Amino acid sequence: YIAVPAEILGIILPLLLGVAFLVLAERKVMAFVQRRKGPDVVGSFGLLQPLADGLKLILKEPISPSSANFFLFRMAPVATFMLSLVAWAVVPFDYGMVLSDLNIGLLYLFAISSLGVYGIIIAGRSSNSKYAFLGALRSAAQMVSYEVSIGLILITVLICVGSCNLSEIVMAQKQIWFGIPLFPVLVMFFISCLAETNRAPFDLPEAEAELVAGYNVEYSSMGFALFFLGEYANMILMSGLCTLFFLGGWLPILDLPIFKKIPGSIWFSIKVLFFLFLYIWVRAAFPRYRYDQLMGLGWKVFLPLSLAWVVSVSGLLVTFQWLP
Amino acid sequence: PVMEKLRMFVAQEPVVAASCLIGGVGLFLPAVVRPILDSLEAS
Amino acid sequence: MDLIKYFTFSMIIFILGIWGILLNRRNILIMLMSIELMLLAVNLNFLVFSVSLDDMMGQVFALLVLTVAAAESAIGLAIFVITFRVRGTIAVEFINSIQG
Amino acid sequence: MFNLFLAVFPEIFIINATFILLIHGVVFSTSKKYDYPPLASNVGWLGLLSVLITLLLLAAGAPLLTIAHLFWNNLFRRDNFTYFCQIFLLLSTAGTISMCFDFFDQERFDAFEFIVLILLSTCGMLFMISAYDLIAMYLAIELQSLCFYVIAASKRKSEFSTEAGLKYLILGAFSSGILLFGCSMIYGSTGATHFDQLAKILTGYEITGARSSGIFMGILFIAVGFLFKITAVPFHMWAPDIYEGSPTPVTAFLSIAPKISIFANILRVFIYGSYGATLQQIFFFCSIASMILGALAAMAQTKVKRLLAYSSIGHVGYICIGFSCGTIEGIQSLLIGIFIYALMTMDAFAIVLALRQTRVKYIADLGALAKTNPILAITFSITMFSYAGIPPLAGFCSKFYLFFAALGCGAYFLALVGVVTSVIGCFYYIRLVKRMFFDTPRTWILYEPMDRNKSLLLAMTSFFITLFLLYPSPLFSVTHQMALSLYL
Amino acid sequence: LVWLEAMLPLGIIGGMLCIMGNSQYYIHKAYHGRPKHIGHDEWDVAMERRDKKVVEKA
Amino acid sequence: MMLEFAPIFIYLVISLLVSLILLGVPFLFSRFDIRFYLVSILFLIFDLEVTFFFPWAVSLNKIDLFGFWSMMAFLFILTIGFLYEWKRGALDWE
Amino acid sequence: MNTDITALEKAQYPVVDRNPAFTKVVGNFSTLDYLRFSTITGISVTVGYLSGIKPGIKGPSMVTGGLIGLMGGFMYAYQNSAGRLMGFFPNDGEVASYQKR
Amino acid sequence: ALKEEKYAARRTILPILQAEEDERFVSEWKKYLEYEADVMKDVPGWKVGENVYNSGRWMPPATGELRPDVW
Amino acid sequence: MILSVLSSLALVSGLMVVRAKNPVHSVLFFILVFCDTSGLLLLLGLDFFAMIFLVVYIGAIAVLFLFVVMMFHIQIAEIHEEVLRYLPVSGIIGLIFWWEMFFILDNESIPLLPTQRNTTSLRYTVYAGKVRSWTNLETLGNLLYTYYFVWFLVSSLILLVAMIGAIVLTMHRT
Amino acid sequence: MASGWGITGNKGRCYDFWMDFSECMSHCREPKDCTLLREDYLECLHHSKEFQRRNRIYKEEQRKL
Amino acid sequence: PYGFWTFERHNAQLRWDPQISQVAGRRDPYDDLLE
Repeated sequence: YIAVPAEILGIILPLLLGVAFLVLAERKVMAFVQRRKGPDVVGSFGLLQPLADGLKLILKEPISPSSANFFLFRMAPVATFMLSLVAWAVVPFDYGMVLSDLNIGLLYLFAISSLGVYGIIIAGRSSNSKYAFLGALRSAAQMVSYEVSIGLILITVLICVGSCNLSEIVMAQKQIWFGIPLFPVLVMFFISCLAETNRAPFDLPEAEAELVAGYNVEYSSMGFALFFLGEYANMILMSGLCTLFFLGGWLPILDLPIFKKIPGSIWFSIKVLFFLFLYIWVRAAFPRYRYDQLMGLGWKVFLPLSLAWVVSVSGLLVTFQWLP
Repeated sequence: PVMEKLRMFVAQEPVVAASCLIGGVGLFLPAVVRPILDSLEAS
Repeated sequence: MDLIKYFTFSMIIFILGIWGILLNRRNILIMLMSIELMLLAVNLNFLVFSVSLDDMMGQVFALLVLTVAAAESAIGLAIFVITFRVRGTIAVEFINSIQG
Repeated sequence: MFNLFLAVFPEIFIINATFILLIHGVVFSTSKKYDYPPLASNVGWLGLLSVLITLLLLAAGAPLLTIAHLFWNNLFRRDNFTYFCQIFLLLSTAGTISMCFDFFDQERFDAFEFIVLILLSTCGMLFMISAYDLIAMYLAIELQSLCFYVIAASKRKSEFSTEAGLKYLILGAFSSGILLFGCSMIYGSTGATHFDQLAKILTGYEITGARSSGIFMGILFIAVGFLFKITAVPFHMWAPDIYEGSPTPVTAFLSIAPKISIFANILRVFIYGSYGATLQQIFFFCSIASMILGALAAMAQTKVKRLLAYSSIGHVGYICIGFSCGTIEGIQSLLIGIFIYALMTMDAFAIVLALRQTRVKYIADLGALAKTNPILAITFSITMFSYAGIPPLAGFCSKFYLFFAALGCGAYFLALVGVVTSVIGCFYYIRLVKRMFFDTPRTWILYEPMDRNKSLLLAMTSFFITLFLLYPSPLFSVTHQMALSLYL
Repeated sequence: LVWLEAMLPLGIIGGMLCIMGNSQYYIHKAYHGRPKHIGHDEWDVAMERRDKKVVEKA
Repeated sequence: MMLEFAPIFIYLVISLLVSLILLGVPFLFSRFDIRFYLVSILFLIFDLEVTFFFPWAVSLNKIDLFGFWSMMAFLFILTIGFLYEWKRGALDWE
Repeated sequence: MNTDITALEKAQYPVVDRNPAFTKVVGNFSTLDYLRFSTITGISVTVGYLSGIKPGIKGPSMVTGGLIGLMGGFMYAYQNSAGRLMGFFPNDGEVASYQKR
Repeated sequence: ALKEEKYAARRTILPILQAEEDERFVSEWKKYLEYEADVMKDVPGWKVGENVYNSGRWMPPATGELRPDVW
Repeated sequence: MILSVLSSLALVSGLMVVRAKNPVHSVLFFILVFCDTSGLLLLLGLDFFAMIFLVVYIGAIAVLFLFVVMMFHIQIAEIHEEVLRYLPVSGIIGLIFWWEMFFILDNESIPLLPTQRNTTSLRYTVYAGKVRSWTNLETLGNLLYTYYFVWFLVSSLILLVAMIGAIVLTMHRT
Repeated sequence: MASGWGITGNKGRCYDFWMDFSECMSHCREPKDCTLLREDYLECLHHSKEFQRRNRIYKEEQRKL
Repeated sequence: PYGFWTFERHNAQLRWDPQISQVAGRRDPYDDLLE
C-alpha cells in the first residue's frame, strides 16, 4: 500500500495536464473552424497558454463576498472538483491498467454522476445572488433529468454484459463492439453526456448573453478555476465511458496481428480523442436550446427511448437465450 | 376510420411511435416467438 | 464485539431521530428529517442482521423499505409545500387550528 | 402456470380496473373537446362497479383462493378468516363510495384521483388481510397509509385539510418507523419473518426466565404501531384532528375499513404468534384508557365530527377488551363488535354526509330537526341509541360482551369502568336526541333532502340496527367460524 | 497543413491518458512482481494466502 | 472481496489535498417554483427504477422468463404513472 | 420456477384435470359460463353509458365500462370452468364428457 | 466457455487444497485443545473441547467477526 | 477503532442534523450521515447497498429535500427555540432508551473477548464455496423477481401512489 | 436463518438446524420435546454459549496471571 | 389447541422447501462438486 500514492499521483497529475491541454485543443479546433489561428503566441504553437492562464489565475486576488455562507461558498468548487477526480479510480485504460478493479464499478460511476449536482446547487445558493441561484437550480434540474437516461442506458449495457465490472464490460466486446448493434443507444448516450456536462447545445451557464447568469458567476481566481477544471475533466471521463461501453475500450478495431501490434492504451486514447473532438465539433456547429426545450427533450424523448431500448434488448436476448 | 389517425399520430409524435415500436418488439419476442422456439425444440 | 458495535451505530441514529423529534417543537421540517433518520437506522439493522445470520431476507426487506422511504418523503414534502402555500409560513402557530 | 394465479384473481382484477379508470379519467378530463368534464362521479360509478365485480370474484371463488398454497406460501396466506374479512372490507368500500356522489356533484369536488386512491388503498388493505410475514404486512400497511395521507389533504386550499394531512404524515411516519424497528428486533433475534416460523420459535417458552429481550421489544414496538393504527389511547391524538380536518367522505372511509384490516393483522400476528400475557395486558390497559378518555372527550365536544371520532376511540376500547381476554369467545365478540360498529358508523356518516349539503358543523345546528324532517330525526335518534347500547338495538350486543368478559376473565375494575363510561356515553348520545326533539331554537336551519343512494343505505342500515337481535344467527355462526379458522 | 497545430494539444491529451494507464501499471508490477490480475476473487485471495505458507514454509 | 475500495479512499484523500493546495495558494500572495419539486419527484421515481434494474440485469440468465415478466409488470405500473404525469403537464416547462 | 398447484382444501368432486391448460379451460366454457360473461359485460356497458351522460362522454364511458366488464366476466367464467375441471365446483357435465372421451 | 474452463480447473484441484486445510485445522485444534486443558486445569467440572451443540454435529469455531471473509 | 471513527462521525453529523439553526445546513449534515452509513455498509461487505444508499438517499432524496428547503427561504425566527429547558427530558428519555436498547443484544449476542492468543489459526476455510462466488448484486437479484416478486410489485404500487399524490397535491398548470 | 437463502449464494449457515427443529415440532405435540433442537438453532444464530465458554477460559487465564 | 404447530396448514415450509432444495442460491456447496 506504500506505492499506492505513486499510482494515484500518476493518475491525477497527468489528468490535470490533459485537462489543461483539452482547454487549449478546444480553443484551437474552434479557431480553425472559424478560419482563425487560436492561441499561438504564448509558447510555440501556443503550447504554454495553459500554464500562463493557470499561473495568472493563482496570482489573482480572491474576493470572498460578504455572505453568511463563507464556508460553503469555498467548499462547493472543491466538492465538484473532487467528484470529477475520484471517478477515474475505476477507469481501465488497458488490460490490468486500472487502480481499483471494482465489481460494482458501473453503479459506482452512476453514484458519482448523481453526486455531481451538489457542487452546482451549493455554489448557486451560497452566492447570495438570485441570478446565480436561479441559474443553479436550472442546471441541477437539467443534470438530474438527463441522469435518468444515462442510467437506463447503463442498464442496457449491463444486460448485454451481465457484470458491473468495467474491465469485464470491455472484454465482452471482443466478438463485436456494442456500438454496432446499439448505435442509436450510443447516439443517445453521447447526447445525454453533453447535457450532463452542461455542454453545448445544453450549456445554460454559458448563456450569460441570454439573460441567464450561471451558477459560477460570483466566483473568481481559483474557485472559478476548480469549477472549470471539474467540468472539463468530466468531458474526458464521459468520452472514456462512450469508449469503454460502445467502442470496446482498449481493444483493436480488428482482431488482426497488424492491429494487435500497437498497445491497448493507444487504442483507448484514440477513441477518447475522437469523442473529445466531437464535443468541440458540436460546440462549433449548432446554437443552443432554451431551458424548457432541453427539459422537454430530456423527459419526453430520451427517457422513453432509453426505456424502450432496455425492454427490446432484454426481450431479444431472453427470447433466443443469448444472455451472458 | 382509425387508419389515418394512426398516420397523424406517427406524424405528430415520432419519438413516441418509435418507442412504442421498439418496446413492442421487445415484448412481442418473448411473448410469441419464445414459446414457438420452445415448442419447436420439444419435437 | 463487531455485532454490538454495528448495532450501537444504528441505535445511536435511532435515538438521534427521537431526540430530534423531542427538540424541534417549532421546526416541523427537522421533525420529518428525524423520522428519515429513524428509518435509516432500521434499514441498517436489517442489513447488519442479514449479515450476522447468513440470511437474505434482511436484504430484500432493506431494498423494499428504501422504496417506502422515498415514497414517504415525496408525499411528506408535497403536504409541507401545500401547507406553506396556504399559510405563507411554516411556523407551528399557523397549523394548530384543529383542537379539542 | 396460469392456474396458480387463480388465488390472486380478485386482486388482479381490482388492480387492472384501477389502472383502466386512471387512464380513462386522465384522458377525458384533459380533453378540450369535451370541455374538461368533471369525472369524479363517472369514475366513482365505474369504481363502485369494479368493487362489486371484485366481491363477486372473491366470494364465488372460495376454494380457489387456497389453490397453490405452497407456491404462494412465502408471499401470503388465504383462508376462511381472510375470506370473510376481505368480503367485509369490499362491502365497506362499496358503501363508502356510494355515499360520495352528492359530495362530488354539489361541492364540485371534481378530482377523479380521489376514487383511484381509494381503490389503491382497498388493494392495500386486501393485501394487509392476507399478509403472513412481517415484510408483507409492513408493505401493505405503508401502501394503505400513503393513500390515506394523500386523500386527507385532498382539499388542498383548505387550512383544515392541509393541517390534517401534515399531522397524519408526521405521526403516521413516526409510528411506522417504530413498528419497523420492532420487526428488525424480531428478525435479528429469531432469524425469521414468516408467521409460521415465528409461531414455531416462540411457542412453549413465552417468558421462561431467559427471555429474549430482542423478541420482547420487537413485540412491544410492533404493538405500539398497531395501537396507533387502531387509535387506542395513548396513541390516538392524531385521530380526532385528522377526522375533523379531512373531507367528510374521507372521514367516513377512514372510520371503517382500516380498522377491519388492522384487526385482521393483529389477530394473525399476536393471537397466532406466542409471547402471551404482556401482549394482552398491553391491550387491556389501552382498552381501559380508550374507554375512559373517549367518553370524557366526547362529552366535551360541541361538533358532530369530533364527537364521532371520540366515540370511535371509545368503541375500539370496548372491542380490544375482547382481544385482551384471549379466548374463542373473545375473538368472536371482537369480530361481532367490529361488524356492528362498522354498520352503525356507516349509518351515522350517511346522515352526516346528507346534512353536509347544508354545512352541518355543530350539534346545535340539529335544533328542531324533528319538525323540519321528522323521519330523519327518528333514524338519527335510533343510531344514537344504538351507539349508546340501549337494547334491543344492535349496539347492545357489543356492550353485553364487555360485561360478559369482565365477569368471565374475572375483572371487576374493568366492569366498573364499563358501567361508568357507558353511562357517560349514554349522556352525550342522548344530548343529540334532546337537541333534535326537545329544543325550541329561535333560528332554524333547513336542510336539503338527501339523494337516493344515502336514503337507501340509511333505510337498510336502520332496519338492521332495529331488527338484528331478532335474527342474529348468521353473524354469530360466521364469527365463530372465523375465530376457529384462526387456528384450524 | 496549418490544421496540424490543432493536433498537438489533442496528441498531448492522448499521451497524458497513456501515461495515466501505463505508469500505474508498471508501479504495481514492480511492487508485486507481476501485473495486476483483473477479477481477483475470494478464490484467488485464498490461493495467495495459502501460497504464502507453501512458499515460505518450504 | 472489498479489498479494491481502499485505493479509492487514498485517492479521495489525495484529491482533497490537491484541492486545498490549489484553493489556498492564492491566500498567500422568496419565490417557490413547484416545477422543481415535480422534477425532483420524477427523478426519484426513475432513480428507484434504475436501482431495481441493476440486480435484474445481472440476474437475467438465472431468473429466465418468470423474472422477465415480473420486471415487465413493474415497468407497466410505473409507466402508467409516467403517462399520468405526461397528460397532466408535469413534463412541460413552458 | 418450481410450482405446485396443490390446494389447501381438497377438491370435493371428481378431478377431471388437475392443472387444465388455458385453452382447455376456455374450451370448457358452458352455456351458463357464457350467460355469466354476457350478463357482467352488459351490466358494465350499461353503467358506463348511464354514468357518462352528465360529463358528456357516454360513448367513451360505455367503452371503458365494457372493458372492465369484459375482463371481469371472462375472469369469472374462467374461474368457474377451471374450478369444474379441477373438481372444486360441481362438475357433472365435465365428468360426463370425460368418461366418454 | 472461458469461465467454465476456469471453474473446471478450480474443481479438480479442490480436493487437495481442502485436504491440506483439513490437516492444518486438525493440528491447530489439537494444539488449542492442549492449551485449553492446560489453562482450565484445576477448574472443577470443565470438559475440554465440549460441543455446545446438543446434536453434536461439527461446526467450525465461531470467530466473532461479522464479515471476515471479504477483507 | 474504525467503527469508532465512523460512529463518532455519524453521531456528530446527526446531532448537527437535529440541532442546526439553518435547515439547509441540516439537509447537508444529513448527506454526511448517509455517507458514513455507506462506509459502514462497505465494511459489512454489502457494496450494492453501499452504492444504492449513495444513489437514492443522497442522489435523489436529499436533492428533493434541498430543492424544497432552499426555495422555502425559511426565516430563523419562525423556527427558533431555546433548547436548554429540554436537557432533563432528553436526559431521561435518552437514558432509558440507552440503558435498555444499547444493551439489548448483550444477553442474546454475548461478545467474544479478544485474548492474547492467535485465534486466527482456527479459522476453518471451506474452498467449495469459493469456486464460483456470488456478488451481493446477483444474490439479491436471484430472489427479488421470482420467489418474492409480489412484494416487488406492491412496492411499485407504492411508487405509483407517490407519483399520483405529488401531481394531485401540488400541480398548478399554467 | 430460517429461509435457507445464504448471503453468498449457498445454503444458510443455520438452515439445517432450523429444519431439524421444524421437523421435530411438526409431529411432537409438546414443544418441550424439541427444546434441544431449538437451542441448537438459536446457538447457531448467536453463538451465545460458545462465546460464554471461551470467555470463561479467558477469565481463568487472566485469573492465573 | 394441543399443538397447533402439528396441523398441516402450519407445515407449509416442510413441504415446499424440499421442492426448491436444488435451486441455485440455497444449495449445499458440495452438491455442485458431485453433480
